[PDB]
Amino acid sequence: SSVQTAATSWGTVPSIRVYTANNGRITERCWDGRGWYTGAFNEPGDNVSVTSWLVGSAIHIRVYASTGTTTTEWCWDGNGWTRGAYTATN
Ligand SMILES: Cc1c(C)c2c3c4c1OP(=O)(O)Oc1c(C)c(C)c5c(c1C4)Cc1c(c(c(C)c(C)c1OP(=O)(O)O5)OP(=O)(O)O2)C3
Ligand SMILES: Cc1c(C)c2c3c4c1OP(=O)(O)Oc1c(C)c(C)c5c(c1C4)Cc1c(c(c(C)c(C)c1OP(=O)(O)O5)OP(=O)(O)O2)C3
Ligand SMILES: OC[C@@]1(O)OC[C@@H](O)[C@@H](O)[C@@H]1O
Ligand SMILES: OC[C@@]1(O)OC[C@@H](O)[C@@H](O)[C@@H]1O
Repeated sequence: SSVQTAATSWGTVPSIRVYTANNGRITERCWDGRGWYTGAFNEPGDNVSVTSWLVGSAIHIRVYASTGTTTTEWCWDGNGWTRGAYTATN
């Protein structure tokens, strides 16, 4: 009935990323100080969570995308989104 979001931020500008699961697809909206724009993330999922951390000034983002009982981790480390090693307890 309602879309599901996850958000993360870094720095003091700040940079913000908001991930929205709608219709089985997760997309990404970005804020870097001058208006919201669309980011490169696009993966299947009904539910989403996110966390991020800085190494110096480089951001690292991990998005956990779930469909059914399957969760896939997606990794941003500065040069494209790549599948992570995450698997669940099951
Ligand atoms: C795709 C999808 C998601 C992501 C859902 C739900 C449903 C869902 O299937 P959908 O095709 O929408 O079928 C439904 C329809 C047509 C109606 C009228 C429903 C529900 C669903 C079931 C139950 C439902 C759900 C909710 C929430 C917050 C409410 C209020 C809520 O009651 P309400 O809106 O009165 O009743 O959780 P949420 O939307 O996050 O999860 C559960
Ligand atoms: C009107 C306007 C233009 C046409 C600019 C720039 C700025 C600008 O002023 P404004 O946007 O008000 O203030 C800024 C704000 C609020 C932020 C957060 C800025 C920048 C500016 C400065 C710096 C900046 C500029 C860039 C580019 C490509 C980047 C990535 C870029 O770093 P960004 O992460 O955005 O940081 O060049 P651009 O051709 O856009 O030139 C330079
Ligand atoms: O500048 C936008 C961008 O490169 O920021 C890092 C990640 O959020 C990417 O998905 C996104 O496209
Ligand atoms: O560099 C990617 C990676 O090693 O980063 C740390 C964890 O997110 C791992 O699952 C992931 O594969």
